[PDB]
Amino acid sequence: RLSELLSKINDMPITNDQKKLMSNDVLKFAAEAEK
Amino acid sequence: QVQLQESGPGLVKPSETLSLTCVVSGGSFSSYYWTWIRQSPGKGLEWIGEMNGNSGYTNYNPSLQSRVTISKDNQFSLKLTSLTAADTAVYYCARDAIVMVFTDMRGRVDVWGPGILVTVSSASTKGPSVFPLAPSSKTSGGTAALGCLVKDYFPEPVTVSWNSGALTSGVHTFPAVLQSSGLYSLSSVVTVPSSSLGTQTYICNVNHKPSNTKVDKRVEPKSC
Amino acid sequence: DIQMSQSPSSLSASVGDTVTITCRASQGISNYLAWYQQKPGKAPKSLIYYTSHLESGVPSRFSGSGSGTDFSLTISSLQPEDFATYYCQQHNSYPRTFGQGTKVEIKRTVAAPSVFIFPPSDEQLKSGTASVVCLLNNFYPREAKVQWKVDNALQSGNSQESVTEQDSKDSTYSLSSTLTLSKADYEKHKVYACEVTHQGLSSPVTKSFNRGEC
Repeated sequence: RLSELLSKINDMPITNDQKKLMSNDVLKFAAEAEK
Repeated sequence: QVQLQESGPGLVKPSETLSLTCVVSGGSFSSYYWTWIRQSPGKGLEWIGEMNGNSGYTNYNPSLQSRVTISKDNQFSLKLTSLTAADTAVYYCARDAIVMVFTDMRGRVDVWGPGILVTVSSASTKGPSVFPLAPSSKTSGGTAALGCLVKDYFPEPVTVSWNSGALTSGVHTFPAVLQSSGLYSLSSVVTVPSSSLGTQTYICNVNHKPSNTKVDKRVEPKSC
Repeated sequence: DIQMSQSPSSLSASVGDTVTITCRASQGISNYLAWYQQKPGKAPKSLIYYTSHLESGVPSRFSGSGSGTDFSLTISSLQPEDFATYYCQQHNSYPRTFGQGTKVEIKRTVAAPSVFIFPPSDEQLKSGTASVVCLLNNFYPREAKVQWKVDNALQSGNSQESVTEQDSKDSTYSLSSTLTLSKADYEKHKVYACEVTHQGLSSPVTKSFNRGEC
C-alpha cells in the first residue's frame, strides 16, 4: 500500500520538490498508524 | 558495474521512423527509470523522456510528446516518428534514479551509453571523391603543406590516415561540413619539410565504411 | 520549460588554476542542479547531482554550490584531464533542461598561423566544380578571420570553415576554409587570394595563386 503509492508518486509528471512533500505526507500516515 | 549500449540504423529518411534500442548490462533494469537524451550542435542536449524500468510508465518531453514512444522490448527502445532534419543528432540512452521511491537522484542521469549518430536526410549513401591538395612548387629548410579533399560523401563518418598510419606528426583532419547538396566534405592536411617532397611519398588513406569505399591517394607536387 | 543559462561559454585556463562556471535557471529548482563533463566525441560523464553531491569517483577538486537560481561549478587546481565542456542540468521539473555548456580551454602564448592556399585539382575540374582551400596552421587564439578574393572581388557566403580541436602537443588550433565555385566561374578569373587576419600577425597575410601558372 505504502510502496505502491510511493512508487506511483515517483513516476508522476511533477517536480522533485513536490514528489518529496507528497512522499513525506504518505509515510506520515504509515508511521502514525504503526506508532 | 552497469553498462549501456545503443544499437540501430544511423541513417533515417525524413518522414520515416527512427528506431533505437538500448540493452542494459549489470542486471538491474527493473529497478531504475531509463531515459533517452540527444545532443545537437544547434539545440544542445535535450531530454527526450524517461521510462519506469518495471512498469513501462513514461514521461515525455512536451516538444516530443506527440511522436515519441519509449517502451520495454534488459532491453528498451526509442521510437520517434514524423522526422525532419532537426532530428539529426547523437542519441544516448541513460540511467536515471530508482523507481521504488523518490531519492534526490530523480531526473539526472549517472550512466550513459556511448551514443549513436542518427542522420535524418533524403540523400543516398555515397562514397567520397578524394582530390589532392598538392604542395606548392614555391625551398628546402621551410615547411610545405599538403592534403586530400575528401568531397561529396554521405553519411558521416569517414576516417583519414596518412601512409597507413606511419605519418601522424603534423596531421590535421578537419570536421566535415554539410554542403548545400546535402553531401559532406572535409579536407585532411599534413605539414612536412619541403626537402622531403622529392624523397618521401605521401598517400592519404580515406575509408568510408557506410559506402564500403577505401581510397589511397598519392599526393605529389604538381609540375606545374 | 525551465531555461538554463551558463556563463561563460568559453574560458581559458592553465594547470593549477581555480575555475568556476555559473549556471542560471529561469525559475527556482529546489536546488536540483546536476553537472556533467564532456570531451569531444564522447558521451557526457556525470559529475554532480543535487547542487553539491559528487558522483562516485569524481575528484574532490570538483565542487558544486549555489541556490535559488544561481549555481556554480568550481574546479580547484585544474588538471590536464579537466579541459573539456561542462554542462549544467536542472532535474527538478519536466522536461529536464540543459545549459548550452561551458568550454574550458588551454591558455597558451599567441602564435601566428602559417597560411597555405591550394588550387582546385585538375581531377576535380573534370566533374564541373572547383574547390579552393585555404589552410591556417597551428595558431592561437581561436579567433581568426579568413577573406577570399577572386580578382580582387571579395567573396562572401560561398565558403565554409571547420576548425580542429586544440592540438594535444602544442594546444594550437588549425582552420580549413573552402571556397566553392562553379568550373565556369573559376575559369573566368585569374587571381585567387586568401587573406588571413589574426592576433599573431601584425598585418594580414595573403596567400594567392594565378590560375594556370605554376
